[PDB]
Amino acid sequence: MHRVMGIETEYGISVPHQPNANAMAASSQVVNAYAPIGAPAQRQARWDFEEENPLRDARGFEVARLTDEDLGLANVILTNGARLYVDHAHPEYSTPEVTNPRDAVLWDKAGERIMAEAARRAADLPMGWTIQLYKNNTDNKGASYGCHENYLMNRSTPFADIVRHLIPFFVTRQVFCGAGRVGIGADGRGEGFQLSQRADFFEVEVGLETTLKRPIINTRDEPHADPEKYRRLHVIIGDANMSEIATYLKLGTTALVLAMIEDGFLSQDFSVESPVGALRAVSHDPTLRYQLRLHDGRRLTAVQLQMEYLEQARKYVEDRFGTDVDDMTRDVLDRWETTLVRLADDPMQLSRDLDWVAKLSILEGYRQRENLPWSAHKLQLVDLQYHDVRPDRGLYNRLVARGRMNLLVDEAAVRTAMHEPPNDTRAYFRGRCLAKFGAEIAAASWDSVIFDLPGRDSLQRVPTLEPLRGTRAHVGDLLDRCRSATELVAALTGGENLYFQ
Repeated sequence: MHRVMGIETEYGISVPHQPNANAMAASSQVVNAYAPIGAPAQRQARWDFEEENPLRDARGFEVARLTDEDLGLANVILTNGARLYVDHAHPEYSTPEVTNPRDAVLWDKAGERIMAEAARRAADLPMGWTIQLYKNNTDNKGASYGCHENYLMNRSTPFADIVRHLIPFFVTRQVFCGAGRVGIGADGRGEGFQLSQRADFFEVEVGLETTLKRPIINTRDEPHADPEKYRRLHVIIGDANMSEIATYLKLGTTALVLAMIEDGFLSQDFSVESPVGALRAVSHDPTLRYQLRLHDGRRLTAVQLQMEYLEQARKYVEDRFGTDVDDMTRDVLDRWETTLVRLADDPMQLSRDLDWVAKLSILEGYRQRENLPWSAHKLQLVDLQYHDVRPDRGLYNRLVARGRMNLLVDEAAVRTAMHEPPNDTRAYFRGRCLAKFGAEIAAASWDSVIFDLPGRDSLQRVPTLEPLRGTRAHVGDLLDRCRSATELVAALTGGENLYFQ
């Protein structure tokens, strides 16, 4: 599997003992508490959806003309290639560019560790606050926050085909991607458990908005790459996942569907009547019996429709690659199929793999011990605890501490990924430059690193416009042998020994 992708996760935030506490200021404290470990972001170090914050232009870039803390402007580039910032009045982590779902899992998991460490550091600074962070999507006050996925696609792929084949897939993906939620409806006052945190907050099929009138297919399309060649697919429908298996399947199955769409492989029409209604109805039935209504009149459970996408993906891979299928593609297909088979038989068999199942198992334990109905406030507390970033307080983290969840990566790899970038994207160059040459870097962003060389009047901008250049294979040996940023820049700007970047 090889496709540029990423995850941007907005974290829930709470400052105990401070009623109505300024979430913007708390979020700035979290980000600023980790700033010593990275470098300032340039003005353009922004995703398009950051337009929905104070004091920005149409691109999310800060404009001129209240303190910057109360405005949530803090924006830091990390040595692992990630970015840490404030969005929608919450701390947000954007992974480095990665090329496959296992690396997405790894650097996204490092983000949870970075958030936990940032909150710990914020408390230690003088006048600093004690701050709790949650990797979930709702605050139980009718508010929702986003876990965004980005996938780099060919600009020539017809958008109408992207929409028509992705909607039924996104309506049903929650059977394995959902994180679970206690309470039904946006206000959470309806009684019961549902598969997804986000489903109740969606209103339309296709649209540009992200923080209101939310669409199943968001149309923001601006890539961190040449827009003539590439489209960014920006997905906002998914819950933040704790389980590594859930995040892996979320990104990996979506990437396989995108490959089928780009190659024109799908001839079926999986269109669903009233997809927003179906999104909610699937979420609200954790017994997995609800049968969607397809436009052609077929009736299929969400699991059954996912199985139709799986069957197409297997045929696509067999026809395109034959017996030269790469290990990760084979693994995603096998885990997708096994998960769907087990979901149809007994979802509770998946408690080591899926967030909503692991969470439901904990909640049912409380219901059995204490004779609690679904409306009991304690169950909403337990729902939230599942997502706490602290290693001893988050319930997912306590399951992992006991070896009770399946993992794709080990903790030593997660710790390394807090500070070292992926090797196969431009995040390598960016992260390694910040680590080795940080003394001579003024700022960085997805598109360039800005060097300040002693004895040179002007700052030196090194562009990094292509996400698949500047990898370890391209520049690792050069970075190893250079002793200063002056030597590095002289090599990169030389016309005889060319570095294509």
